[PDB]
Formats: sequence, C-alpha cells, structure tokens
Amino acid sequence: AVQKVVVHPLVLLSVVDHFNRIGKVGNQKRVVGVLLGSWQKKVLDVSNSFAVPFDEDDKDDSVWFLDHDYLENMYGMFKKVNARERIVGWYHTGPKLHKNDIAINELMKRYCPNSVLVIIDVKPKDLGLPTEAYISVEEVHDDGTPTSKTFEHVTSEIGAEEAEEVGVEHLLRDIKDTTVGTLSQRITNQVHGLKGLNSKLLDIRSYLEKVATGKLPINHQIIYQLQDVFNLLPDVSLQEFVKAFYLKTNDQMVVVYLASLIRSVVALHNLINNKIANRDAEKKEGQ
Amino acid sequence: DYAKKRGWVLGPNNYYSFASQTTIPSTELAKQVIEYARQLEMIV
Amino acid sequence: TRPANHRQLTFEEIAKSAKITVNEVELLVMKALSVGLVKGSIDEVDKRVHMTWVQPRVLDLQQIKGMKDRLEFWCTDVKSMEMLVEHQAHDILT
Repeated sequence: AVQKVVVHPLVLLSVVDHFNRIGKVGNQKRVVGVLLGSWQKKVLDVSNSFAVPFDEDDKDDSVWFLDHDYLENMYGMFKKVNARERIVGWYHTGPKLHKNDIAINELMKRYCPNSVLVIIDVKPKDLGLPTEAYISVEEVHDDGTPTSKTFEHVTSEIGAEEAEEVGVEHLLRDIKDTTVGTLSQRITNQVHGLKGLNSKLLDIRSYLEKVATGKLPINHQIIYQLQDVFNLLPDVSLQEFVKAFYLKTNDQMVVVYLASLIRSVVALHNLINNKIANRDAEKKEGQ
Repeated sequence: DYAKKRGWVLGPNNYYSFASQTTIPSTELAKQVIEYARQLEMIV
Repeated sequence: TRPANHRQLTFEEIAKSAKITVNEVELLVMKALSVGLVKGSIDEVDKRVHMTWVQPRVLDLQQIKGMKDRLEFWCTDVKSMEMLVEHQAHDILT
C-alpha cells in the first residue's frame, strides 16, 4: 500500500513535451509511458520517465499496442545510464481514466510487483494538481458481484530537491506572476481553495442529477458516502461552539491589536526621526 | 379601560405580564479582517 | 429520519417507537451502539440520547432529490461567499 507518491518536475515536463510530440504527429488524444523512481520506504518518488509507443481504437477499447519489448530494452538502457532507477509505474495523458487502464496496469505490474499509474493532465486546470495517482487494488463487493480489479487513489503530490527547484523557478521567474506576498499569497490560497471546493461540489451535483434523471444506475456505496458526508456536516449555532468561537476570536484580535500598536509606535518614531533630521538639514542650508 | 394602554398581557392573574425580557456575524467579521489586511498591504 | 439539526431522541420517543419499557430503552441503544450501528451518547437525567452518526442507509429517488436540494443550497452558499471575499480583497489580490 503505497500511501504517498511524489512526482517530479522533470517527469512532468517530459510528459508534457511528449504529449506535444504526439499532438503534432497525429491526433491520439492520449499517450502512455513508463515511470522510473526509487521506492524509498512506503513513499514512492517518481523521478524520471520515458514514453512508450502506444495506441488504441476509439471504438473497441480492447485494442492497443503497448510495446513490452521496447519497454524492456530502454528500461535496461536507462538502468545502464543510471542504477538507482527501476520501474515503479506508468503515466498516461488522459483527461480522464479509461477502461484500457486496468489491463495496461496489469501488464506493467508484470514488471513492477507494485506498479503505480498516474494521470497527467496536459490540459490545464485551476483547482488542484495536474497529476493523479492510482493503484490497481482488488476489493470485495460486500454484496452482490464478486471482487473486481479497480483503481484506487493515493496521496499524490509534487516535489524537487534543489536542482530541479533552481531550474523550474528560473524558468518561472522568466515567465510567471508575483511570488509569495505572505498575506496576499495565503489569501489567494484561501480563495483558490474555495474555488476548488465549489468546482468539486458542482461535479458531485452534476452526477447526482444524472442519477436522479436515471442516466446511470444507483450506487448504494456512493450514496452511503454522500449521506456520511452530510451526517458529518457540523452545527454552528450550537451555543457552545459559538461561545468558544467568540472567546478565541477575542484572543486573536487582542494579539493583532497589540501588534498594531507595535507597528504604529515604530512608524511614529520613524516620523519623528525624519522630521527632525529634515529640519536640521534645511537649517544647515539656511546657514 | 386603561388596558387600552396596551394592557400588557394581564398575565394569568392580572399580573400585567412583566418587563418583556448566537448567529456568528461571520460575513461582517470577514469584511473587517479583510479590511485589516488591505490596510496592512497597500503601499501607502 | 430525524435531521441533523435536532437528531436528539428521547426514551419515551423510542417507546412510542419500538415497543420497550423506558427501563430497557437504554439497554437497546446500548447494544445498538456497541455493535456500532450508530455513534453518540446518552443523558439519563434528560432521558435524551444524542446521536452523532448512524450507519449509511439505502436511499430512494426522492431522497436523492432532497439531498440534491441540500447540495444546491450548499453550493450557492460557497459561491456567494467566495465572490464576497474575492470582491472585498480585489485590490489586495495579485
């Protein structure tokens, strides 16, 4: 159970560039490649990658040409180039997951006992990261149908040690927007988080509407989860929560008030100093 | 008749009733703190 | 059935529900909690059982629609409030 996975900027940009290749080459709408990283502890570090000639037909969905021979050739080839790199997963440039994915993941697991799939969204977004991490786990459907091979989500994020940081932030600085303004940045974080939550609930509402209209079958599990969420919603007008809220907000405002005093006093000191210095200077020019 | 003078309620026993006797002000407090940040932040 | 707002229950209420003397209503809820059908606590002075959570339950289409209504109200709240903050911080934003 690989709880945590960290992708790296190099693999991200490489996937982007390869997808751009394929876009120029033809119209495939999705692309696949292999992901190399050192599975340090139960936390994977997907730290390099390379594409694999892949294809499929829009209709059958059982047709594709993932080249395992090519795969092995260059897995060994990159092993030769560097040693601490033995396959850990595979990436695909699919805006959404596909059925093909389970079979492809089994194929890759043939090489990696615990392989990790990742979806990289070359198409942009504004809510979360451009990556998603999935693992082919099998769970028993407590009721009804037998167990099936289904993908499962794992905590995926992004990092770089120092060198990738230098390169990425350099290119950013070249073409970017304002850096961390502390207050500004973290308020922007608040608003961005609100936007993401809103988009997610838009999505869940849309699905619920589809089900209510009957465009898809009722999934008692998804229901269970939804009413769990609602059951988990809190109560604010509890008359204890509110008293505590006011009390601690009072403490927060007290500290902010004193800090404001600090700011005001220092600014006033600065004003006194500047005024007296300027007066003495102009007196000098007078004499 | 003076019960014309709003007659209070006369309670149960003509007690003339009596002297008659939450909601986190979230939005307004948010406005206040946003304003604090704004003032802290302008170049001025 | 009881909504989250006042999901508190009472011994006599259970008695009008599943037949059992108020003496053993506590035992019934006791077993319920232990098996884990629900979570919460009891207040035998008020004879009121607080219910924080119950097992997920099957739902019908009209219940789906009601949940959608609640979700819509929620999403409107979020959108309004995000817009409020964005507006009042517009000058301080990047």
